Amino acid sequence: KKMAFTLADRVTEEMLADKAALVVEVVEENYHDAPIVGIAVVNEHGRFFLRPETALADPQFVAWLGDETKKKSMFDSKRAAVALKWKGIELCGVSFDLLLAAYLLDPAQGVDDVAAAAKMKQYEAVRPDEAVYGKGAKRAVPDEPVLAEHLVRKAAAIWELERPFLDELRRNEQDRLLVELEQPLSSILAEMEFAGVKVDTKRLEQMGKELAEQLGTVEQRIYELAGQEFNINSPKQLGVILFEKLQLPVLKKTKTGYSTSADVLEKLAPYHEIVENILHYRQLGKLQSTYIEGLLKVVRPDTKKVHTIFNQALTQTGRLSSTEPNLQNIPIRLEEGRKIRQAFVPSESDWLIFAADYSQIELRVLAHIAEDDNLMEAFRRDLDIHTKTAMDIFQVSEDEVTPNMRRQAKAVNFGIVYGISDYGLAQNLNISRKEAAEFIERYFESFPGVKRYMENIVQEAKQKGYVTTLLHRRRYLPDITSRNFNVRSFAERMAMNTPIQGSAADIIKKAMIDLNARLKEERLQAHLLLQVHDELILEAPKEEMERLCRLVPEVMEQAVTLRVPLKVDYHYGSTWYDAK
DNA sequence: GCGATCAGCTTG
DNA sequence: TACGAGCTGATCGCA
Ligand SMILES: OC[C@H]1O[C@@](CO)(O[C@H]2O[C@H](CO)[C@@H](O)[C@H](O)[C@H]2O)[C@@H](O)[C@@H]1O
Ligand SMILES: OC[C@H]1O[C@@](CO)(O[C@H]2O[C@H](CO)[C@@H](O)[C@H](O)[C@H]2O)[C@@H](O)[C@@H]1O
Ligand SMILES: [Mg+2]
Repeated sequence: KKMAFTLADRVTEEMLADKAALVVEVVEENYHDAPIVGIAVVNEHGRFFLRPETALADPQFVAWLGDETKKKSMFDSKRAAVALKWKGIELCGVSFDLLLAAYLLDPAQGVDDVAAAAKMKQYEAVRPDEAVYGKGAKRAVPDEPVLAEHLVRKAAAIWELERPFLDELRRNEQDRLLVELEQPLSSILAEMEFAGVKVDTKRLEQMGKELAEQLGTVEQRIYELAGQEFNINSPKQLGVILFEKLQLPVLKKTKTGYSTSADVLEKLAPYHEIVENILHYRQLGKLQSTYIEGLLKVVRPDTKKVHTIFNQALTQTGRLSSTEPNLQNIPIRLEEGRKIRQAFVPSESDWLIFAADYSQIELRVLAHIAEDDNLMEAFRRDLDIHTKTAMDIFQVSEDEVTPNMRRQAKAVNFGIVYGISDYGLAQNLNISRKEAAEFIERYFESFPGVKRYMENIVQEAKQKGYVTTLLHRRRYLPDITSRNFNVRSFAERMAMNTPIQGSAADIIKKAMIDLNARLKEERLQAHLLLQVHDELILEAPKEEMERLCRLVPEVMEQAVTLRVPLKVDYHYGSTWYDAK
């Protein structure tokens, strides 16, 4: 049965009620400076469809959109908010976002459209977006009659589902998580994405030229050592050269042929000079393809800025993800790649980049949740946690901790946060499972509180069916009861890791909200540009640096109060590279 | 021809 | 290569 609605030619008072489900449709996946194809409003007076050119030109409608007292319920309000920002229109009063609500109730459902969220409450009177718009090269905006009914059905679904979703969130003790954390954060992310980050394209192009020369040199050296030319970027062709022509040892395979992963080549390095060259070729090749050419592809030709999109409703732990471009995986570990960051610069003259990061937030969160006396004391003394861990597991004094010992203790700490297992640690340190098991036993002997916590959280996941974070984020773990060892073990590691990674996510999200409130109170021009899991990157006038050096760390350290202190380091400079 | 999947890389 | 992510070149898919 078709859904009734008015296909209006002009905006009317009835369409501007103080509460409504609103749909501002942006079909392009990347909504930056993208078209709004249609608008639907459902309220107490009825259902309406409005053409964008008409509604967005209407003074009354624009005023309604920007009136905080006129409440709107939507799905993915950030998409609408940003598309509107590009048009110079402010969207205010969004009191409910169905996408974020669904995400909090169950991140595993992978809800990415209204139909998916609605199915959670047995509501199916709305079609999936893909069914209406198609996918890939066949994607397109349907004729008005089809488009209009779809937007109205989405608005109608949002109108009907708000109460049931809010009711379940309340039962889960997640009502504040949605209203005081995720929704306010959505507006902040919208501002960050819209602001964008300035790129020194001249610098990038120059780097690309130098890289091209180096790649050519290494490429030729590879063919010389191989005795022939081949596609180095072809794992299949490479495997033939390495394991057949050069007779290198086969220590691991894949599916179609031999394995040539970095971990494999690193071990084969001692056998032939060609290996080190292949690894170098791959390093430079990634910089060229992704961080030079790929980046330049998404830089806006007019402003020279990149506008990422932070997916706020994707990760299973509560973290954000970043795309087109992903600004959360810019090289930094190796100096040659780190130089890439010299291309990310302030957007205005005489401004600087300011970066603040939490020091060991995951292990500090673990100390707090596990209430481990030894771990808490370690952070209360602000000790080098990896050196401390080495001292404890190897039973030696600080002066007796060797570099190799610290390195292995650090690996143990990573394993503890990820969800420890002898195989995982053995694989990472290239040692036997038995040896790894001994390291783990020693760790738990020194941190009995952490041991109790890991045992208890797995038991809790089985009893309740899910685990939670500090601010009540939830993750269901049905595989925790599997009779298949591998499947169950993966779920157990998720039970151990999610409260840690997820609570750290909760904390920085709250820090972002608190920070923006302080920046506004102080009327600073400084603003957030990026978030990279445990760090915040801002840009501001050089004249604001001293104030930021005190303000940002304080706000981040005070976001929440734990049993141990939170510590934040910070740096600033002329480019992202220099904010070190 | 196209798009989906594999294998490699990058980050916290 | 453990936990959580995204991008790109090569290749198995077959319409
Ligand atoms: O707008 C972001 C929001 O949209 C979803 C779909 O509901 O993802 C779409 O947009 C992303 C950004 O362009 C794309 O990466 C993704 O492929 C596309 O489906 C949500 O996942 C996200 O929260
Ligand atoms: O030996 C107990 C020890 O094993 C773990 C897995 O490392 O859990 C196993 O034993 C539990 C019963 O004590 C089961 O509930 C669980 O399903 C099984 O994998 C640890 O959690 C536990 O400390
Ligand atoms: Mg850090």
